[PDB]
Amino acid sequence: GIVRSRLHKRKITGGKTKIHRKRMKAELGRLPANTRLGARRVSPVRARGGNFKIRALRLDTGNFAWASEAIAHRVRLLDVVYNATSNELVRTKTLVKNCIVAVDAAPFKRWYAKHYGIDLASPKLQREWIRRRRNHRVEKAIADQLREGRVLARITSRPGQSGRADGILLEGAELQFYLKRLE
Amino acid sequence: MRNYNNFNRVWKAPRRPFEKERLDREMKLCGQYGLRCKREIWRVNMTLSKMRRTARLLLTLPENHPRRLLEGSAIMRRCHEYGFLDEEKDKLDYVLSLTVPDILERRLQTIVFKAGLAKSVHHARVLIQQRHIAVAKQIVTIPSFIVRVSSERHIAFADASPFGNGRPGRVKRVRAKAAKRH
Amino acid sequence: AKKHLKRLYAPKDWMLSKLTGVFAPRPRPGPHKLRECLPLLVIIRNRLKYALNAREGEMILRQGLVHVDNHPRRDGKYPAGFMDVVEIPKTGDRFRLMYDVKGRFALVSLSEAEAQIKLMKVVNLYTATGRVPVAVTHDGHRIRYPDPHTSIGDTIVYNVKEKKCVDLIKNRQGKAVIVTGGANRGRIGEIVKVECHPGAFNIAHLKDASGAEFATRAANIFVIGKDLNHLQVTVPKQQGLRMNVIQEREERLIAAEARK
RNA sequence: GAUCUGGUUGAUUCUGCCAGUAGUCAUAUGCUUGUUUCAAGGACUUAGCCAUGCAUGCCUCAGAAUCACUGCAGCAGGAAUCUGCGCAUGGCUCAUUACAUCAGACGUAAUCUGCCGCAAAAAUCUUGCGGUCCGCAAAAUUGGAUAACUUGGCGAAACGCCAAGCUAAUACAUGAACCAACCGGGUGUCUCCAGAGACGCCCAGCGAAUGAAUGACAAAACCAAUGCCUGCAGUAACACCCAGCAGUGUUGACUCAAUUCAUUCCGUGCGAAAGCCGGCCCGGCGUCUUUUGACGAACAACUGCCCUAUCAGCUGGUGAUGGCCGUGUAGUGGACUGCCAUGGCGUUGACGGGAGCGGGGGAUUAGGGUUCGAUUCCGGAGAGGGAGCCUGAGAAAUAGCUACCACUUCUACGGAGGGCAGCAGGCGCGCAAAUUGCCCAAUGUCAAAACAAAACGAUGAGGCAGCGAAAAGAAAUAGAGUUUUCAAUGGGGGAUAUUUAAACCCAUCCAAUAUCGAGUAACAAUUGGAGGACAAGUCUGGUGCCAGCACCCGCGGUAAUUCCAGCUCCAAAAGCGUAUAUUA
RNA sequence: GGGCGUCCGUGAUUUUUUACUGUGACUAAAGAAGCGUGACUAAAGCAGUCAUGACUGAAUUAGAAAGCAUGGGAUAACAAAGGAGCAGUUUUAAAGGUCUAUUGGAGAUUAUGGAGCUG
Ligand SMILES: NC[C@@H]1O[C@H](O[C@H]2[C@@H](O)[C@H](O[C@@H]3[C@@H](O)[C@H](N)C[C@H](N)[C@H]3O[C@H]3O[C@H](CO)[C@@H](O)[C@H](O)[C@H]3N)O[C@@H]2CO)[C@H](N)[C@@H](O)[C@@H]1O
Ligand SMILES: [Mg+2]
Ligand SMILES: [Mg+2]
Ligand SMILES: [Mg+2]
Ligand SMILES: [Mg+2]
Ligand SMILES: [Mg+2]
Ligand SMILES: [Mg+2]
Ligand SMILES: [Mg+2]
Ligand SMILES: [Mg+2]
Ligand SMILES: [Mg+2]
Repeated sequence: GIVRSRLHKRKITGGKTKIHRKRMKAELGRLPANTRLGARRVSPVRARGGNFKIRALRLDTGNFAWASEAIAHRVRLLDVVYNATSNELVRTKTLVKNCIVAVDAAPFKRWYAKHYGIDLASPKLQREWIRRRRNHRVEKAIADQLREGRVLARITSRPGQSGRADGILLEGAELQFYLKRLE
Repeated sequence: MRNYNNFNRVWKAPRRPFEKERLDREMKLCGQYGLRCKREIWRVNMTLSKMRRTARLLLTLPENHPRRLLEGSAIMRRCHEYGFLDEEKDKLDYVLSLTVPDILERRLQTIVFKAGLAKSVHHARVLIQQRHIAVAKQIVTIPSFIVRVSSERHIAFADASPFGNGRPGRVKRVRAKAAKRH
Repeated sequence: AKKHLKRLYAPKDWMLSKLTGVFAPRPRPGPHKLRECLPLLVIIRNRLKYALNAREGEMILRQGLVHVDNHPRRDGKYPAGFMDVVEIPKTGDRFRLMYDVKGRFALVSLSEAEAQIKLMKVVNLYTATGRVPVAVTHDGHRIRYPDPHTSIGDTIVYNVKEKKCVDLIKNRQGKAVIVTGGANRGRIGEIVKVECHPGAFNIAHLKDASGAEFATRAANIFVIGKDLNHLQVTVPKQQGLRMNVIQEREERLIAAEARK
């Protein structure tokens, strides 16, 4: 079938390699997943050793991490914003690793009110908020799009391999990199 | 097909098949030792050639070398054991002086002629092959049996032979049947 | 997946004659390596003559009558290798697999107290789940809580009945080893100097009881005591001393002539 | 033993080839062959085609027996079928094939890994009874379906099929509270002090995903919180429960081993088999998960490799060399999509063409070499050509599947099948290669499996025998004596037997009370020669440059050392000519 | 309580390889070489030999290149240079100026000082 060998590749001299075996099963590749936005549908793939590799088709949600705060929240993917491979993969809204997506931002605001106590008053007994909040500060570009409603984020998992759409929120120079390329 | 039992060749034909000097020596050796064919001489050539070649390799090696103390005391041991060299000859240069009649004297066809158990050397080859000579109470039917030095004391007639202590042979026994029907 | 050995591709230390059949008993995976073991059909039939063929040989093993390290082994293809203890309760004999100085496997007879401990060399150390640091051994054992001074090159004394690591022997300069691979296999010597060479094979220089100096790779040495007198385990009848090939050839001719 | 010899001339020195010569586990052929031992044996030509039979299956005390099967007086044997492993090995063949295979040596920290070895294991609000969601209980006495079978059958058949009715589990599915821990995070009321404790709730298992933190190191002054002192002596750390219950993973090196917390795994993981025996509570097994050693798999490439220039440029749009995100993989990677760059290889022979598996090794060899390697061991590849798959830990499997191409068998014409480079054989092809044999006794492999007991696992692997002057060992065809006798013992016939799985063979034996046999020993040696090299006839008959011989030189023209023959010799001898390769 | 000298791992300091050659380390049997041994000899084979079991044997060696370690420094080799194209050491006190360890801990400020910077 699809193979991953160098039998069809030309030599560095430019010479053709003459083939004297059949294709092996141990050198196969398989058809790509092309994971998109949509309600979750997965198909497992029986890999070597009997292990299962879960193809992701049509994913809509994942655990996205806010790395300065070292937390994650299960949020819902909204749109696919920028892809470094092609602009055609943005238009069909394919989920790959490292593509830039927008996520829900509601569990992140709610966590930022429950932890640090800052909204965008009720437990007067526990002001361990004051034990934090002094040294720590929050980047302004995060807090703008956090209250705007959707946060740009980066996919850190391989969905056709794992069947998950986990990610990380863009911070720092990495957010300021991709904000220039969009607008 | 998957059989790993080994076999090699024990004789070699000479270069130059018609040398008038060589053909005269080998007819003397077939007569003085009672031999069937020239091939029995030619394995005694190759037996002695291999001794003459290893002992000439060991003299390239110095003394107090490991392959000359071992394996040079082995080739002097088998010359002393089979009667190829008497016990005075111990220097390893005497293996290079061995001749084909020095090996042919140690065949059981020759000792049975030399010990006195047979009138001629063609009497000895018959009596070996017709099961009359025992080396150590072991009937040996091979004329090319190389007799050791320690075996010379014990060559005698076989204990099952009619000439020894066994039953009488054929011409007496088929005559003893013909005198029985009458 | 190979399942067969040819008797020519079998190891030479087993000493199976080439003319008796095409095949040799391929030892299963298990404790010891295929190149470096002696499977129990060869011990029961070819070493010990308790069995005349392989059909009498599984009447012994499948019945549960041979114990390798206190546990009955019903496999004729079980890999028994170095430092293993083979007991038989019915015939009342127990043996230890050691290398003799010519490199071959040798069955050293044992007492009851010497047959409880075996000596095992660490091959890997890692941390398992929990935070339990286990020690991987050449015989395939995974001791879970070893002596905290265990490093990789060391030797653990084990006591296979009560599965408790009773002792440790570190690998240092002042120790005595047995060589379990290479040309020098079966020889016993003090350690002289260990040449490190990181990224490649450690070389270990060794001196024998007579004073013969010889070297191996340090993955081939197996430390068995604090010195050559205080060995933790009993060794075969030459005790790691390799005689000259000339002198040992003279002695057999002298012994054969003096016997007659 | 680092050796040569005939042939150019009227003779002579050379150059130089032809010819002799001795090997080949190198084949074929011719003529011969009495005994034994050891053996190769359809590789070469056609990886051409194949009739028939057979070559891979497994049951113990220990998964499932209501045969409408068998004895016995419910206990035992059990056909059959579910189930669990195996069929990816072995065996054949050598067609492919030159930055490939392969060898020695490394790498996998780039990865998968059943069986086997030593280990690990604290997740899960389930049952029973009563009441309508609660109560009291506890050795959890769980649920539905299929085979075999019966019934009715379809079909010419097919290692083809249908429907209904039964019934198992170690098949499938479900599911275990409390006994029963430590440890941690997030968090709301309550006794205290000027932050501390108790209680409550959500979450806290192995594995997996993503994110964050560990995964070490290489002189005093003043204010706040805090530590012991009665201002600082001396000091692991820590607000009690445990006053040392990890401040310490490994490597040459890790983003790894492992741990902490954040989020959530929706079937694509996690039973104490809701398991089976046995002993008189305990002992043998059998199984999920997790983890690592082992037996392996897959990839990568350090050095090496026949001839060819009447093959000098090769590669790059449609990946060629590299780079960036991904994708795909078991994983690394132009392996692959997008984009960018303009590279990479070559007279140190690229590129293309021809020869053909690669080593271990064989033949010959003073030394240097020159050759052969289809073939037993190791590796690679293939199963009529070419694909593509399923299942599984492992196959791009072929005594597995699907399709096409080329051949191809049965048909009741509707249809159904084939794959001997497995072992015997068959036809072709050729110069050229055996028995449609007996057996698991040994060597092993598989596996639910020791042997035995009503009661023998399968094996064309592999042995064994038949054919078998491939090649190798050992060896008869006579001895002894005064025309004429005396002794021998095989070939060969046979056994109280012995071998052998059974025979065969060889070995032993012709009385142990008691066993057949040499004479022309007719029981009969041949194959090539006799000018030279090259050992051995100036013999006799025939033919008359004829017929023929002669490797080469030459013989033969009516007295032939050479032809055709008889004699007699020589050489090797159960062998010996010839032809073609190949080494000296 | 100082000196001496090792071991292990880590930092800072200015650099010499290659061929060759001597020793090692690793490297499947079958095959080759051969040590024992009267399978009746031999081709073989790894066995067997001896007076309610004894000494057991299966020794050893060559095996292409490349790979690994180490010491010897003749001969050669790679590389660079082309000689204006060039590479002052210590005592002593003084000036200016730069970004860790202790004070019981930890946090935050804070001057002094060590050693280095240049005129
Ligand atoms: N040359 C091999 C590679 O083929 C690739 O491209 C190839 C494909 O685009 C295409 O190959 C197709 C293949 O896609 C498709 N799945 C199957 C088809 N048989 C192939 O076709 C090719 O093979 C057959 C037989 O040889 C020929 O008859 C056909 O003309 C040829 N184009 O044709 C090209 C080969 O000629 C890339 N160009 C490159 O990686 C490389 O050239
Ligand atoms: Mg007799
Ligand atoms: Mg089944
Ligand atoms: Mg070749
Ligand atoms: Mg990449
Ligand atoms: Mg093979
Ligand atoms: Mg075709
Ligand atoms: Mg056939
Ligand atoms: Mg005449
Ligand atoms: Mg004539």
